[PDB]
Amino acid sequence: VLHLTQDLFLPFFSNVTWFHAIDNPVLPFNDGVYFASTEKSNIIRGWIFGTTLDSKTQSLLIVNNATNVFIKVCEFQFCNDGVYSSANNCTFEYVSQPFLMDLEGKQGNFKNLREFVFKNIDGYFKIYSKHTPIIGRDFPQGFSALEPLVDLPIGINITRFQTLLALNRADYYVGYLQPRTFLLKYNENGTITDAVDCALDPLSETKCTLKSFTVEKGIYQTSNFRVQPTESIVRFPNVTNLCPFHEVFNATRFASVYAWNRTRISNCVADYSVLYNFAPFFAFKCYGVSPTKLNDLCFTNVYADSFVIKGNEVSQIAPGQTGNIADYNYKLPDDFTGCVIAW
Amino acid sequence: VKNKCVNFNFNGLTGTGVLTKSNKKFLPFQQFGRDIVDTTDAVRDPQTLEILDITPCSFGGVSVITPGTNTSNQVAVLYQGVNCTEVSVAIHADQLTPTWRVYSTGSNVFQTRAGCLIGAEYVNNSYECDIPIGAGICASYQTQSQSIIAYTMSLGAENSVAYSNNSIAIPTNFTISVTTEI
Amino acid sequence: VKNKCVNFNFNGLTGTGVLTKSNKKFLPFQQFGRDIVDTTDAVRDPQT
Amino acid sequence: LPVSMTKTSVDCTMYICGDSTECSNLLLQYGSFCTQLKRALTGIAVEQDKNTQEVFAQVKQIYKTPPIKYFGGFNFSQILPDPSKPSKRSPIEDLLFNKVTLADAGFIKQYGDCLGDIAARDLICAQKFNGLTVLPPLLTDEMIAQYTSALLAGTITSGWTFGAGPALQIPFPMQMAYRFNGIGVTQNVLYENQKLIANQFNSAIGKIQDSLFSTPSALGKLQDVVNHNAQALNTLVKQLSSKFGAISSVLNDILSRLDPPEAEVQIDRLITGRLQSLQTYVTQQLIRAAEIRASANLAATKMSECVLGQSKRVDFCGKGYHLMSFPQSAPHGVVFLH
Amino acid sequence: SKFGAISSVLNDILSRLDPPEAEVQIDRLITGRLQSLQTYVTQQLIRAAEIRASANLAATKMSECVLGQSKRVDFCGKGYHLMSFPQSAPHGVVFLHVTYVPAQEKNFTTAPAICHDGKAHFPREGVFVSNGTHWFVTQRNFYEPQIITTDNTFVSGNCDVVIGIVNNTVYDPLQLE
Amino acid sequence: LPVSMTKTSVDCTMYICGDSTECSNLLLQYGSFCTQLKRALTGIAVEQ
Ligand SMILES: *[C@@H]1O[C@H](CO)[C@@H](O[C@@H]2O[C@H](CO)[C@@H](O)[C@H](O)[C@@H]2O)[C@H](O)[C@H]1NC(C)=O
Ligand SMILES: *[C@@H]1O[C@H](CO)[C@@H](O[C@@H]2O[C@H](CO)[C@@H](O)[C@H](O)[C@@H]2O)[C@H](O)[C@H]1NC(C)=O
Ligand SMILES: *[C@@H]1O[C@H](CO)[C@@H](O[C@@H]2O[C@H](CO)[C@@H](O)[C@H](O)[C@@H]2O)[C@H](O)[C@H]1NC(C)=O
Ligand SMILES: *[C@@H]1O[C@H](CO)[C@@H](O[C@@H]2O[C@H](CO)[C@@H](O)[C@H](O)[C@@H]2O)[C@H](O)[C@H]1NC(C)=O
Ligand SMILES: *[C@@H]1O[C@H](CO)[C@@H](O[C@@H]2O[C@H](CO)[C@@H](O)[C@H](O)[C@@H]2O)[C@H](O)[C@H]1NC(C)=O
Ligand SMILES: *[C@@H]1O[C@H](CO)[C@@H](O)[C@H](O)[C@H]1NC(C)=O
Ligand SMILES: *[C@@H]1O[C@H](CO)[C@@H](O)[C@H](O)[C@H]1NC(C)=O
Ligand SMILES: *[C@@H]1O[C@H](CO)[C@@H](O)[C@H](O)[C@H]1NC(C)=O
Ligand SMILES: *[C@@H]1O[C@H](CO)[C@@H](O)[C@H](O)[C@H]1NC(C)=O
Ligand SMILES: *[C@@H]1O[C@H](CO)[C@@H](O)[C@H](O)[C@H]1NC(C)=O
Ligand SMILES: *[C@@H]1O[C@H](CO)[C@@H](O)[C@H](O)[C@H]1NC(C)=O
Ligand SMILES: *[C@@H]1O[C@H](CO)[C@@H](O)[C@H](O)[C@H]1NC(C)=O
Ligand SMILES: *[C@@H]1O[C@H](CO)[C@@H](O)[C@H](O)[C@H]1NC(C)=O
Ligand SMILES: *[C@@H]1O[C@H](CO)[C@@H](O)[C@H](O)[C@H]1NC(C)=O
Ligand SMILES: *[C@@H]1O[C@H](CO)[C@@H](O)[C@H](O)[C@H]1NC(C)=O
Repeated sequence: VLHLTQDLFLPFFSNVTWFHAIDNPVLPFNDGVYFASTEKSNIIRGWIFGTTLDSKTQSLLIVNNATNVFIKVCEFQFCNDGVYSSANNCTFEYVSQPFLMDLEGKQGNFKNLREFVFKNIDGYFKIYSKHTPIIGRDFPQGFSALEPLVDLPIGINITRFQTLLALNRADYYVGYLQPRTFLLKYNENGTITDAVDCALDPLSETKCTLKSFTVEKGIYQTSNFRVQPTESIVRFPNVTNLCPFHEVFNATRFASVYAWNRTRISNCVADYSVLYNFAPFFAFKCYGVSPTKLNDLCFTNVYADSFVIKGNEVSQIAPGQTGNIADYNYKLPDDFTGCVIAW
Repeated sequence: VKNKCVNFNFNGLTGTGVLTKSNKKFLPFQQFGRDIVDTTDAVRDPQTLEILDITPCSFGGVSVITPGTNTSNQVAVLYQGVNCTEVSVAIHADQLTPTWRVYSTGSNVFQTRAGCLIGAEYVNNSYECDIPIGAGICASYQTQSQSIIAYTMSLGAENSVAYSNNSIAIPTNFTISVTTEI
Repeated sequence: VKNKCVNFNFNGLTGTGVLTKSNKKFLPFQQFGRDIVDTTDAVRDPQT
Repeated sequence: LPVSMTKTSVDCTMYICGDSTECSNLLLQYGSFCTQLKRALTGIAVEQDKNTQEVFAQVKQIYKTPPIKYFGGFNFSQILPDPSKPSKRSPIEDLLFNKVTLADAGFIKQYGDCLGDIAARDLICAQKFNGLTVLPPLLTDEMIAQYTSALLAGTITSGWTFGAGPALQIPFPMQMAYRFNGIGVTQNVLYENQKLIANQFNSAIGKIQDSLFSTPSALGKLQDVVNHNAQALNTLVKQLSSKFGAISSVLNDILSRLDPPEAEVQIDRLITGRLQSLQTYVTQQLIRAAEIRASANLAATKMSECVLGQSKRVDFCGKGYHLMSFPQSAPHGVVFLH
Repeated sequence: SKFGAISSVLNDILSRLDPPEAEVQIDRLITGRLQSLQTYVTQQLIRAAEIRASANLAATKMSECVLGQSKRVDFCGKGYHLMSFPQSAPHGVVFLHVTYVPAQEKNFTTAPAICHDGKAHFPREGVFVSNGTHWFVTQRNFYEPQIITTDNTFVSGNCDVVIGIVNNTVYDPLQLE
Repeated sequence: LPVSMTKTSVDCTMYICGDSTECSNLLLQYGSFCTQLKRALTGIAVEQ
């Protein structure tokens, strides 16, 4: 079968950064990262994940050892090097068979290469791997598949990525995956003997469109090409028609609460910046809309009731309240769609 | 920003494409402009009171001409129905939706009546068609050492009859040919 | 029961078909399986 | 007889979802209900290519007419290509080209002047707005005239021999005598009334041009094919102005006005309507292509019989005892002169 | 294809939703599947009609090029048609047209008629061909020169209307005997 | 050999929405979908 699937996949002939080790920069994590490492026996233990890497957001630590692994989604404080400290909120400790499989044919020339891929779509951390003593120069050229090992629902926030080392007395092949459509050739035994990207080459686009490896001589209509608009303009009518907000907030004789002036605001453009610059507010609570989300909304009619009142009465004025003002002077309906402003 | 594909949101109408100066006679009350199929064509500027047309940002279709993969891996790209100086600046500014970028050596530019061919070169000879491109152009795989060439149709071998007032050609011999019809 | 068309409800997956021994190569992480055109074909026994 | 029509290569993805990521995602649920349409349309285009090639590419070697034109008094300048015309076309084919006005030529590269349309954009720019494009034909309308000229040269200097084997020259007088012999009249009769018959032929060739000029529409079949294609295309474009039972007709309006999970119903309605319209258009294109292919096969048989020899079958090559025919190229068609 | 519903397998849908809310999704599935089937049947009908046209053409080609000889040019193969043998094929037929194609040709000379004694002579079949010195008659698609006798020609005329007439003597086997 | 078939002149509104103003109005929301059908039926009659 020649199944075609669209899923986050490291691009073919993509660009991979290669590091050395003799201090461990924090590489950004976005849309997964492909990882590879070749070694004689071992120089690497684990990785740490998350944002800000401190005791404030949940983090990850997947250090391996000689017999098992120490996967944990915890809020480690710091190590700067006994890999975590200041336990406050750890959870979900995962222990299984060790990831690192090392085999040697009575010699160190069979340096094992290990390819690891990690992703965090809708949580559900996925770890793929395949261990084999490949030719050992560097990243090979022959195709190799990746078998998922663990699939565990972390359900947290990951932004930055870091790797751990070993003790002692040429690795770090890092590439970033991208959302692409792929087609994979399946062996009759089920293993993937080949795969072709569908965003790399015109020949790849043709082979992908017919989901076949052998393309016969001829023309093939594959897709459509589009010149993406470089910029985006928004233009609206020159109308300004500033609302009388200025005269409702620049008044000098704001009526009392017992006789609350009610101003009917009609036929104007309600810009709220003239409201923001006119009063250093102390209570700008809203109920039916958002103070920020108001400059992009249309309304049929607007009422501005203005009255000067005491301090605690400001907190008194709200839908579903009580008091000498909320009962006898001014009662806000429980179904109020608007805002109050107190300065 | 005129003479450039740009998302526009004129007074509530949203679309994509190129806007520039126009010579319409928008009556003062008129605000929108369309056509037979009523597709929004011209928009009056609400803050300038000038007339601008709206144009398909870029409408073509990519076709790939290739020989058998078992023969070669070289491919050539067809950009149907577009003056490919437009894509040439589009490739340069990298706003093209296609991500695969095939090389432009200057010799691989082809202003065909049926679009633009890229990744192939003119050969002013005339060979029988192998892959139909369109507009009387055919591509084929040939030795220089191997590449993809584009050339015009050769309708056949050039022959001239010898008609005269008293000239007859009479066959002195014959042949039997067995063809096939399926 | 093998070699007998019967209503199965394997792991909540409902259907009606004949179960039999197969020589496929399911990975330990593989659970359902399928065929060319997207129909559940070879479901490995969760117990045996 | 029509031979082919314009080749349309619509792209469903954008025709239904104008540059909308969410709309494309919603369409992705409808399975391979696009690859089928694109395959059908490309099959129609390839079919049109094979129809025109089957109609015209009947002779391998492109013969040229001798520099001197005296075929026993027969006057052929009206059907022979005129070197003065830069397109190398006969005067009759000139009228055939002038009397047919194509709404969409296709070989225009009209991108670049839709912005510069000044006036209201034309059907072509409108179609280029909403996911419609036309693929220009493989055989350029110029080389078709060259094939026609080669066929005409073969049938007036070599008789009907060049369609059987090597082109063997024969003067028009005894070719005339032989076409007479194939009907039931002795060659001597021609050799006695050659001047009269040549004058008859010249008068008829003079009158056919005036008959084609003065008629309102005698090329009504080719005009009908062009008008049918244009009308179907215009209706197909106009179909995007129907709300189909939703709030509005504009995808970018519905998307920007309503939330995703409520606008989902309306966009589904738009998908179901627009895609059904595209399906109907594709089916009508299929029927028209089948009919045009049948007409093209009839035209190819007509060419190989009447032009490339004498046809004994009555009324097939014009009314009366058939003698010959001359082919003439036309926009999306052919014109025979029995 | 899910066709805009919860899942693309009804067996799963019914084992996951009760009737009075599942009927909507199953109706969506029905409409999508039946629309696809309508597309398939329409395309099959078109293909069958085209195949029927091809089959009628092939039947005529059989009954013409096999059960007789065709005078139609370029119908039973390129060139003059001689015979045709049919061969069975998977879902089709294959012909073996045997066609007569001429070969090496030579300019000699031609004249519309020969005027022996005030009378124009015309060939009963064939043209009048000249080596260059001696006029001859022959067939049309093969060069078989023959002596101009009274049998090969029919006489009708007055030797003053035929343009390009050429002077030569005709023969007859009756004056000799 | 058949030469012609019975000519048909089906009508959109009368077939679909028998004398129902609301039904005809909601049919108008479907655009000129059915004018194509009327034209095609006129065409088939003409070719007969
Ligand atoms: C799929 O797996 C089968 C089981 O091992 C393989 O069959 C074997 O093949 C080897 C030779 O490679 C034989 O020696 C052995 O007896 C058995 O038949 C089969 O080859 C394999 N197919 C692949 C990998 O394509
Ligand atoms: C007509 O053409 C035939 C082939 O097309 C000739 O037959 C050939 O004869 C030569 C020897 O003369 C053979 O070597 C060859 O294999 C072939 O059979 C035939 O002679 C020719 N006839 C005339 C009269 O020219
Ligand atoms: C063959 O028929 C042609 C008709 O197109 C003749 O051309 C004519 O040329 C005269 C001027 O000499 C024009 O006045 C006329 O309108 C027409 O174009 C052509 O002479 C004629 N040739 C012979 C040999 O009969
Ligand atoms: C005219 O046709 C003649 C056929 O009868 C050719 O004459 C031949 O000439 C030879 C000797 O030259 C005779 O022996 C033989 O019987 C035959 O008559 C003659 O070559 C031909 N002339 C030309 C110019 O082709
Ligand atoms: C064929 O031979 C005829 C005599 O048998 C020729 O007729 C002659 O014509 C000339 C004028 O050309 C007269 O002056 C003479 O009295 C005789 O009638 C005839 O011309 C000739 N034709 C050719 C083509 O050679
Ligand atoms: C990888 O990096 C090198 C150097 O920074 C750059 O030249 C190359 O283009 C990159 N790879 C790709 C595929 O762009
Ligand atoms: C959990 O972590 C927060 C910091 O993210 C810390 O303030 C809190 O005290 C921790 N939980 C405990 C120890 O109760
Ligand atoms: C490795 O981790 C496992 C986790 O269960 C632990 O039991 C073991 O003691 C650790 N160390 C070694 C050397 O096995
Ligand atoms: C009143 O308007 C003036 C003029 O803009 C401004 O300086 C002043 O701050 C305003 N005062 C109030 C209370 O709005
Ligand atoms: C409300 O404001 C207007 C502003 O002109 C003023 O005339 C009116 O007297 C005010 N009413 C009260 C109750 O203060
Ligand atoms: C739009 O308003 C600005 C602000 O005063 C003004 O300068 C400009 O002339 C106006 N233009 C139009 C077309 O009204
Ligand atoms: C398209 O062709 C060339 C190349 O771009 C240029 O003249 C112009 O852009 C266009 N010309 C016409 C006549 O459309
Ligand atoms: C050779 O090709 C060039 C274009 O590359 C063309 O301009 C020139 O006319 C051609 N020469 C001949 C003799 O055809
Ligand atoms: C044929 O004869 C006519 C007059 O008899 C002459 O004008 C013409 O040039 C001749 N052509 C040839 C090819 O001999
Ligand atoms: C007849 O003569 C012409 C004169 O050049 C020549 O070109 C042609 O090949 C000849 N036909 C033959 C030999 O069959």
